This record gives sequence, C-alpha cells and structure tokens, in this order.
Amino acid sequence: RSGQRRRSN
Amino acid sequence: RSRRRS
Amino acid sequence: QFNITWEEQLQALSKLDGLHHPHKLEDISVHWPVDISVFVTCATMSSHNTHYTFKPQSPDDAMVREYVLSRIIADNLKYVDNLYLAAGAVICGNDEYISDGNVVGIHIADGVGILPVIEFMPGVHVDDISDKLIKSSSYQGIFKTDNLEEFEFLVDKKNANNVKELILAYTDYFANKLAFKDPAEPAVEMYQFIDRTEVYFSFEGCHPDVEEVLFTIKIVRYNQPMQVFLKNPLLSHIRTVRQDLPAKFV
Amino acid sequence: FNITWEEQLQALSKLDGLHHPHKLEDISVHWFNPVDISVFVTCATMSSHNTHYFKPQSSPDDAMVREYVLSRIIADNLKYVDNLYLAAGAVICGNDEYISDGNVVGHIADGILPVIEFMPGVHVDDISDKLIKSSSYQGIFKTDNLEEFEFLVDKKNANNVKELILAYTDYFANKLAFKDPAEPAVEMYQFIDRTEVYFSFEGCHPDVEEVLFTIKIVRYNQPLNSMQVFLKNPLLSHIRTVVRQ
Repeated sequence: RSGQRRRSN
Repeated sequence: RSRRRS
Repeated sequence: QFNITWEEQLQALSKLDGLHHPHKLEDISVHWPVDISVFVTCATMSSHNTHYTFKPQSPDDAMVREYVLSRIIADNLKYVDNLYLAAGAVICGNDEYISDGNVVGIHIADGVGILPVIEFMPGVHVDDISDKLIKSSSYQGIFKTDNLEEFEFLVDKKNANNVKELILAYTDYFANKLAFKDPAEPAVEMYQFIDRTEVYFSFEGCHPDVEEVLFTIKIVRYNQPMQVFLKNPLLSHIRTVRQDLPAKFV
Repeated sequence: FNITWEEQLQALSKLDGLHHPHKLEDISVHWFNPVDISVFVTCATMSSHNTHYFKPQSSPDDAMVREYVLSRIIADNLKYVDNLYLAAGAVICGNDEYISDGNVVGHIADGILPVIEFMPGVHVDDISDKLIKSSSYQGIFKTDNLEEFEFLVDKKNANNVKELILAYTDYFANKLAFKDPAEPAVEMYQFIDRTEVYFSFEGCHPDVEEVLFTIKIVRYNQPLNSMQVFLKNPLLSHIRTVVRQ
C-alpha cells in the first residue's frame, strides 16, 4: 500500500 | 543539641 | 536502531492543515512470534519514553518509523486550531469539567494538589479493538452524529452543544482536510453495558507520508445523568498507590 | 552538600532490631528565609530525584541540617526493623482487601482509600494546632485496650493493629530510650466525616538530636461491614487521576 481501507463507503 | 511529652 | 530527527516529524506535521501552534517536539529513539505482534518503544527525554503494540501487516526499521509518525500526527490533531478550540468549548462550558489533554472528567478532589466522560484517543480505531467490546457489551446501537437529541442523552444539555460541535468538527476535519481519494466514512458505534453506555467516534484520514491516520473519541454516559454519590466526601480522601515480597508469619 | 551512604549506614548501625535495609544511595542536599524563619531543604537522589524537607531555633549550618536528613531517613528506616516491619506485614496479610505501598495501607480495583498511614519524621504535637482548629473535638485512646481498636478498625484487624501500635511503643520506649523517658503521645480528633487518631513517638539516637515517628488511624463515620451501597458502585474502579494542565 503501504494495510488500510476500513470504512470507504 | 541546638522534648514534647515532658 | 536508528534516530529520527524532529524536522522529519514537522515535515509530516507541516501537511496538517490548520496546525499553527504545535506541541513541543524532540527526537524519538526507536527500540523494536508472540502472535506476530510487533512492539515498538520510543525513548525521548522528555518525557523519557512510551510504547506501542500493533499488528505487523515483514517489518523493518523503515516502516516502524512510518508507524510512529502515523501516531505522532494523530496526537497532534488535538492542537490544530479548529478542533482544539472546539475542545476548549467543552472544558470551559462547565465548572466541574476537568481536562488532562487526553481525557476529561468531573468533580473529585486532588487532596495532594478524574471520572472519564470524554477520552481523546489518537492512534486508535474501534474497528481494530471492536471484538473485545462486542463480547463485553450487552448489545450495540446507532448514534446519529449530526443530530443532538442523543447528545442530550449522553451528556446533560449543559454540554451537548459543544460536545456535538466538537465531534462534528472532527468529522469535518477528517472528511475535508485528510480525505482519501475514495473518501472514508466515519465509524460511530455505541455499546450498552450494565453500568454505562460507551460510544466511539472513529475517523480515518489520508496523509502523504504515512499509510493512514486514525482518531477515535470515546464518550461514556452512566445510568444516572440520585447522583448524590458524588457528594460523599470519602471520595475527597481517595489516593492511589504495592511492593511484593515472600514473607511468612505463622 | 553531599552525604554518602557511609554516614547514613553509620547512623542506622545503632538502630536495634533492623537487619534488612533497602537500597540506599548518595544524595545531594541544597538549602532559608529570615521571614517566618524557615529552612526548607531539598536533595537529589539518582534513582528518584525528588525529596524536600522544619523550623530551627539556632543559626543554621551545613552540618546542622544533615543531622535532620539523618533524622528523617532514620525515622523512615524504622519501618524495616523486623518485629515492627512484619508487625505491619501481619495487618496487611490479615485482610485480603488491605492494599499497601510501604507508607499507607487501605479499594480500588482501577489500575486507595487510606485507613492507616505511616508518618516517619513528624510528631502530632508539631502540627497539632491545624487539627485542633479543624476538628470538632478531641479524645483519648487507650492503647492497651482492645475494644478501641475494635472501634476504629473492625474486630478482624483490631488485634494486629493494636500490638503493631504497642510494638512501635515498645521499640521507641526500649530501643530508642532516652535517659529521661519520653511518654508516647496518642491524640484523638473527631471530624464530621471521620475519626483520626495519632500515635507519635520520640526516640534517642547518638548521631541525631531526636527521631520522630507517628502512625495515623482513620475510622470513617460509616462501618466497613454495612455503607456498602456506596462501595458496591462500580463507578469505583472507573476513576483515576492525572494532571490538570
């Protein structure tokens, strides 16, 4: 990446 | 030197 | 192992929009199987030291620096103008609202010279520590962040205004000053315990130097907004302090 | 100036009963205003770097206030004289809910409510005015009587705390005996919320003018057996403390 992307909605 | 209950 | 210099810190903090009065900075000293977890210790005089534990995501002495930066910025997000003054609203908006810089409480006595309601938690996100709370909590709920009617629920109306404006100010900053390409939605979760109700407002933001920045604020509302248990003066006598030694006397 | 552990241990060598002292180290003392006539010393260790300390009646001196540094740490090392030391160990182990730190024992589970505090180096007579003003009235406490210890402490720990008290009394009266015997001072002060009784002792040392040690029991207006409507609240174990800056 660089580990991410949790709540991208 | 240089007591309470006497 | 290596030594970061503080201009490498403010080189990242310079990209924080609105940061005009940062904290005192020094050089952090790095010192870093067991679930694959990685522990990094940062020594700096002052305040001498600190420590962090996190998942390894092969680690090296080049990415752990990225981690410690990702939390340095996270803490320094409490002195960027528009959210610090919004805090000061919540501390000055009550006579018995005491602040530490990380948590706030109420009443109590020093004696020598509090009771968390609002814990400012940088470098945390509920998603990573959730599973330990769903098991301990009875159930979960929703907290509409743009509506106050629940801010009167958690805190009395004497603080619901500035608390709502504070958390929504954090929402505005993370959504507008550190936004990702695909914007990250804030995550707000409520958990009901038998003695309290804990809510966590979690935000993710994009920074050029590190992978991500995150920040959560926890606000806990106990089952009483009687409450004359706060008037007992035995709580004006409470202190804190336990050496252990094999001793046999029988 | 500079005391070294040679002088400290030389003074403690004549304290009977002590056979297990904790780690000592050299300090550096620095020290006075003519107004109110007070010398407040302070001195810097190397593992803790924080200790400050009286009202004299003669022209100060470097050698003068080191007699008082020895008074203070001589008074502190009395808690390790074996019979007294595990006489306290008996009152701590005698209750599963007595938590300690070496200076005070007495909740809570959060990462303490004083019941009895060890105060070395001070005497109740020297601070008595501030309590006589603040207290509702004064009482006497017979040390040899077990029932009074059954009042301030529950009957579970009354005996242990008792002959802990007269353990210190015997130690000061026989191992720190002056040529002219010093009577122990026991003073009771009643407050609106609690009951404070002080047990102060003076002792004779060759290197120091005097050694002082007092122990303070606090018995609140509420029993430990009852009140439980307050202690059962889990908001206890939810409180800590921090800086107010």
